[PDB]
Amino acid sequence: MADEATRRVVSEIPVLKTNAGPRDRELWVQRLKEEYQSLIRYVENNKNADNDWFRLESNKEGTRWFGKCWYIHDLLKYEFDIEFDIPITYPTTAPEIAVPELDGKTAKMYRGGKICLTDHFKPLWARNVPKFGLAHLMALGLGPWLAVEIPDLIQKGVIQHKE
Repeated sequence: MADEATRRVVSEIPVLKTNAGPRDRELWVQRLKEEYQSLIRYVENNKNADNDWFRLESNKEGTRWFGKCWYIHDLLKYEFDIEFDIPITYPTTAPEIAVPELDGKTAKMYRGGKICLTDHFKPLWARNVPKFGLAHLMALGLGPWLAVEIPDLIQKGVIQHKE
């Protein structure tokens, strides 16, 4: 079940190849090309599915990422700023996405607004290293987190839509 669910979600996202993190020079440059190629294909697929739900940019070195995600609930669109640093031991270690506006607003999060994913995500990433990159982190991590947490917080009146 888990294998098929993963394949269904990521099958048209380009797979990554290079085992390199931020300190790895020419190999990191190559890994970043794979990350941008995989991200842009994922964005294009999302537009085609009427689900263009995020934008990301990075600093020059590709070690700090930041952007926006959108979530629709009862037809209202919510926007959240997101950010993350790339761990030195990336891509073996997954980055920790922060949604700073929601810091302290849900239990499924650490101090600083770092999202807390279920335990299934970590071994899933681990089993796939170095094939998964940032597109997969969005598709398999942030995406499903929002689909649980955002509805909950709206229902509890913690998140209100600005008019």
